[PDB]
Amino acid sequence: NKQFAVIGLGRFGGSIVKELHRMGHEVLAVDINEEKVNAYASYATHAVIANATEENELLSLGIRNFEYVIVAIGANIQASTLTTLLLKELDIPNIWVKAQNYYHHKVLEKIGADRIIHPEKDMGVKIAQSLSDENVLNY
Amino acid sequence: KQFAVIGLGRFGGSIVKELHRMGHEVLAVDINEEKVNAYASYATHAVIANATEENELLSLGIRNFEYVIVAIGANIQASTLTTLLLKELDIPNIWVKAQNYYHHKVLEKIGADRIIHPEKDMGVKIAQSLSDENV
Amino acid sequence: KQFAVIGLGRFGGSIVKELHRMGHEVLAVDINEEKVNAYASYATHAVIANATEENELLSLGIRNFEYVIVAIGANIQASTLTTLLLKELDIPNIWVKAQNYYHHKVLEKIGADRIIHPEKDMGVKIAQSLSDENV
Amino acid sequence: NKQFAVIGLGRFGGSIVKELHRMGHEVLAVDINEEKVNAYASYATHAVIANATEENELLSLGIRNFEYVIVAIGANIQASTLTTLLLKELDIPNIWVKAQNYYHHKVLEKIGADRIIHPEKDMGVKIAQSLSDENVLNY
Amino acid sequence: NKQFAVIGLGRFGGSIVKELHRMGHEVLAVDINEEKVNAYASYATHAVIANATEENELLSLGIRNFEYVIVAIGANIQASTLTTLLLKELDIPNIWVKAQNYYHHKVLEKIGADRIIHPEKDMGVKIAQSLSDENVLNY
Amino acid sequence: KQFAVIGLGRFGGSIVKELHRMGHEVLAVDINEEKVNAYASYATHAVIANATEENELLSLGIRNFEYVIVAIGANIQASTLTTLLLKELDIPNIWVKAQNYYHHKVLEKIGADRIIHPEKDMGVKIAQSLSDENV
Amino acid sequence: KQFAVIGLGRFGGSIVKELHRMGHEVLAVDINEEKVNAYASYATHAVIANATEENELLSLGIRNFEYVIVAIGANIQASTLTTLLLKELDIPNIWVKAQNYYHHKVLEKIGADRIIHPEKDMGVKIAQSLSDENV
Amino acid sequence: NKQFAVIGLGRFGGSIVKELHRMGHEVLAVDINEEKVNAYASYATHAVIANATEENELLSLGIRNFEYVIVAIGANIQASTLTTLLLKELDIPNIWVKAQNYYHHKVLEKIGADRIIHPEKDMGVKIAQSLSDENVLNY
Ligand SMILES: Nc1ncnc2c1ncn2[C@@H]1O[C@H](COP(=O)(O)OP(=O)(O)O)[C@@H](O)[C@H]1O
Ligand SMILES: Nc1ncnc2c1ncn2[C@@H]1O[C@H](COP(=O)(O)OP(=O)(O)O)[C@@H](O)[C@H]1O
Ligand SMILES: Nc1ncnc2c1ncn2[C@@H]1O[C@H](COP(=O)(O)OP(=O)(O)O)[C@@H](O)[C@H]1O
Ligand SMILES: Nc1ncnc2c1ncn2[C@@H]1O[C@H](COP(=O)(O)OP(=O)(O)O)[C@@H](O)[C@H]1O
Ligand SMILES: Nc1ncnc2c1ncn2[C@@H]1O[C@H](COP(=O)(O)OP(=O)(O)O)[C@@H](O)[C@H]1O
Ligand SMILES: Nc1ncnc2c1ncn2[C@@H]1O[C@H](COP(=O)(O)OP(=O)(O)O)[C@@H](O)[C@H]1O
Ligand SMILES: Nc1ncnc2c1ncn2[C@@H]1O[C@H](COP(=O)(O)OP(=O)(O)O)[C@@H](O)[C@H]1O
Ligand SMILES: Nc1ncnc2c1ncn2[C@@H]1O[C@H](COP(=O)(O)OP(=O)(O)O)[C@@H](O)[C@H]1O
Repeated sequence: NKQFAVIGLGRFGGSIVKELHRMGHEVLAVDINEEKVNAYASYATHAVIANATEENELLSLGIRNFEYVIVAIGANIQASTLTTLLLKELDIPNIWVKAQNYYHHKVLEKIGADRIIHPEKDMGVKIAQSLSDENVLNY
Repeated sequence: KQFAVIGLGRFGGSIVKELHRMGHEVLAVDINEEKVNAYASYATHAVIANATEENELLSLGIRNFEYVIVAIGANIQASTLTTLLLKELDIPNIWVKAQNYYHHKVLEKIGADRIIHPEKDMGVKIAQSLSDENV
Repeated sequence: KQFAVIGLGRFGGSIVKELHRMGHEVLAVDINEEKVNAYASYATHAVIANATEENELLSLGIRNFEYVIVAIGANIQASTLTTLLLKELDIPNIWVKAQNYYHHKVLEKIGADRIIHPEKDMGVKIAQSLSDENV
Repeated sequence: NKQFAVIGLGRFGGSIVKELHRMGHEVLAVDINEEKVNAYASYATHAVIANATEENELLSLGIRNFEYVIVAIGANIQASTLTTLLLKELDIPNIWVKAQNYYHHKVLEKIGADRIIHPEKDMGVKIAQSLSDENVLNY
Repeated sequence: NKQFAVIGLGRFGGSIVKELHRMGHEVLAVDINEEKVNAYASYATHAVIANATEENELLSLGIRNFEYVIVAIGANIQASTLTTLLLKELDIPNIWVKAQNYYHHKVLEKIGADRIIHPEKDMGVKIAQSLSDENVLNY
Repeated sequence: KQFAVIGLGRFGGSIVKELHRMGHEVLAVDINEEKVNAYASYATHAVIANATEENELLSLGIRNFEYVIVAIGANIQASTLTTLLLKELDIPNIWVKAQNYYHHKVLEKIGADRIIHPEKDMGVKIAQSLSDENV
Repeated sequence: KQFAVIGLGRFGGSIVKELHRMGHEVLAVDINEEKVNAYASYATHAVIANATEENELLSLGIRNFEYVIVAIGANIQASTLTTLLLKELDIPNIWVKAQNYYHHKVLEKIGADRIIHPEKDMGVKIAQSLSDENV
Repeated sequence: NKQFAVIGLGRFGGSIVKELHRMGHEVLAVDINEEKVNAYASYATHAVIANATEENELLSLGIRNFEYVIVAIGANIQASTLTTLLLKELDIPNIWVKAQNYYHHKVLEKIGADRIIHPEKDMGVKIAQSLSDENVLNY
């Protein structure tokens, strides 16, 4: 109960919502855009329309009660940092954030983010790893 | 054995740097010299080249590699043309980063052996990373 | 015998109108209803459809046509994906308007039987039209 | 001698220059951009860098001495109409102009253009014709 | 009856409508924008909302029946030239047009405009004249 | 007798050229050298100067003119400041081109003896020009 | 005694809120209703009005105030016209926020008793605030 | 010696540099733009051209040795927050920052800024105070 919450349902965020659901996990999916919230209705325990930067909507959401909260806001560094800021204020156990660039990463580190994700770069490392496995582990 | 990465953006450059760290040799290539220089220290050989040019593909020796990764980004046309050419050279394993849905669809019909979607794929990784929290 | 034009822009719509004037039957198709209506009076059948969707391609019956013209413009990805699909249906003659050089290059390797370049092609027409001045 | 002149060396204009050259015809190729003029050096009797809207450069060019002058200016209705305007003033026997749209066509008709070309539409008719030939002429 | 018609009710056009009305003249005021048409309701015999570039609306307007028609379209060279083009087709006795610049002037001359107005420059001459009068006519 | 035009745009330059044609002497001034040169042949003296600078106004000798025309355009602030300064120098006749309604309103309270509105004013001219058709 | 603030931006609204906190009565005014509402709870009376309109200035009763602050921002013309009008009403103290140098220059010649430059002025405050560190 | 440093020489920053100088205080003035640095040459002990967001240039500057450092970067929230971030890393005793808006303020609070300045609002309070003084203190 109330273990995972994902804010920002783009390619990255919506993808963790789907995988979680597939794995049988309950998940809180949120976005400011309603068309996005309706797109993940069949995958989330609860899919709410909310502005993550709004300190009150965060309360109506009950976000203070989640062990992990993922901020997957995309090309909006401000909404992303602001949200992570409020989350850190609600003392959320684990806040993971998708970073847009170096600058964003630098502020997130000090803003409270426990883990920063750089999709492009990070996948680059995992692809390198798969390549190595193909030969090293020989297969 | 052989590894070749075409397109040294955040995705492509990252795989070159990782392969290097993991003690692997890698051919790094990009049409932009500035990109090639940024990864020269990580690749066995870093070469400036337009991957859509067959002649540049041959002077490159790309046909001799076991795995070639197409990491072209925004230039979707170059990406699909490049993988079309690599397919003609019968490269054993051609992996391509997909820009979008239509792109993925052409790539699968074009001969891409593996199609990568950084955002989506990383998303699944994070979900699985999230579960392991109680493993 | 059968003629099918996908993409009713200036180029595509024009060919539909001409075929009609020349007493030929033609299937007109476009993803945009507004475009489909604009040529409804010129085609035997004008249908709204996304040419990249295999199911819409089948409910359309496109596989039964002798000549299919892909006149998608700016959406280069839809254009190449659409011709890739038509090729799977073994359409006898698939003619495609090329947006640019890379586009032409993928199209030729993809199975386009004829590649049209309005600007260039019309340019040759005008030159030949210019000479005839003294013929 | 001095039969054809092409102003505007884009896909359309450069293409008539090439075809003319292939057919053994002498041609005057002009453009305001030097990189364009250098690209058609091996196809034109003479390739000059000039602003077709400049009334003087038109004289230095000797354009008044050509039977046919093609205005192949692209996405610049103003430069296109202006040029055709000056050409009509020099009393050029035949002025052909590539039109961008309906509006452009309407002004060109009254401005002096003897023939208006709409590449996209016009090629559409010729493609229809080729299709008909495939079946009608049976081949 | 049906002597003057003004198309384009901006500062320039609306001003001739007002002056005409003050002088006791009947005037046809037209504009595509309704807020403009409503602003000159108390000054024009008839104030209609119409697109001057639309060949049909020009007929519904009855513009073919006016001795003078003023095209006072502003920063829209295309709508301005297009309108003057249609007007010249309806064989209007006198078509006066406000020109935006040199290019516009050049096309209007050939498009049919009987008189071209350049507010800024033209007023400049009249101001020079007033200055001269102050001293020469001594007053 | 003395005439001075500040701001050589279409409006201001035009009055300088007309005064010249009418055999009158005129001081032409503008902050932009390019504008000053364009009218150098029409003015007795064409000087580059920022009309808002009192010192440049004095080295100019503007205070000795009977009529000074402020034809600054878009820079409404410079326009009103310039006329404020000319008023301090008690110039007998200061005529100013108004950019808009608020501008006209400040100018009248500031000391502008005549406020010109090219668009509106020309509009009245045309209406009167229209009537004379049957005079 | 009487205080009137025209223009409820960050600067103007702030002074209204402070005066309120300090137990002072204040007339808040702005052409934008949304701005007027935002400060309705802080002013004795918050009124929507265009400060450039003499009639709205009279129905407002502005002429009865000892201090009137013009805090119009970007609309420099409204700002100078408004202070020009207040000067006609002989308001004892008219303080105006200056947008820039030319603005300050017109304002001083127009009758502004005090000209405020938030950025500059606050800058001096901080410097003096910095020194006091060792006082 | 090395007491005050001001980064960003706009209206706000340049103004504290001037006042400090007038009061006989030594001050370090810095900006990325050279024309700005040259404008405050006669007011600062030292006026250097540097990118405050560059971690190295901050070292060449010797900023680690100042009791107070003012970040007066204007309409560039990113450069402003980034700089304050590096400054907080160098453990500067007092970092004051000009905030552009609420969002900026919120990040600065957590980023390390010891004092946040909102020129417009803050001056508003001081103006209110001057008004009160006029009457209350009666003068
Ligand atoms: N303040 C916010 N609160 C909640 N969700 C937001 C907020 N701002 C943006 N979002 C959502 O986060 C997502 C942005 O991630 P993004 O990568 O841009 O989507 P995509 O990958 O499809 O382009 C969008 O679905 C957007 O609606
Ligand atoms: N035809 C081509 N041949 C070789 N490299 C190319 C070609 N087209 C694009 N590239 C390279 O592929 C890379 C794509 O990464 P990209 O996503 O566009 O930049 P980024 O990852 O920083 O956002 C670029 O560095 C680009 O120079
Ligand atoms: N996937 C698709 N399936 C069917 N039609 C499409 C598809 N994508 C684009 N089109 C249509 O192809 C036409 C291309 O003509 P276009 O050049 O883009 O407009 P225009 O010729 O006026 O400049 C458009 O009318 C567009 O709606
Ligand atoms: N005033 C001018 N005089 C001469 N040439 C011009 C003028 N204006 C534009 N051109 C040229 O006409 C051509 C425009 O045709 P265009 O279709 O835009 O080129 P492309 O097909 O490659 O996009 C360009 O080569 C341009 O430099
Ligand atoms: N096609 C058109 N048909 C009729 N009126 C038009 C057309 N296009 C523009 N107008 C009108 O002509 C006027 C433009 O003159 P303008 O100078 O731009 O107004 P203003 O002086 O207030 O800026 C506007 O009132 C506009 O609505
Ligand atoms: N402070 C000033 N002192 C002197 N001249 C000025 C000042 N400010 C602007 N000007 C000049 O006044 C002229 C105004 O004419 P303008 O309307 O702005 O250009 P245009 O008439 O071509 O549209 C410009 O040439 C400008 O350089
Ligand atoms: N003519 C006017 N009469 C009364 N109030 C006005 C007038 N013009 C502008 N204002 C008001 O003055 C205020 C100026 O503050 P401003 O700086 O423009 O916004 P902000 O302080 O948020 O940046 C605005 O709220 C505006 O509505
Ligand atoms: N990264 C940076 N490092 C140092 N100085 C900077 C940096 N970014 C901006 N600045 C400077 O800070 C100042 C911005 O303050 P600003 O308010 O915009 O100036 P102004 O008040 O004249 O508009 C400018 O002088 C700018 O050059």
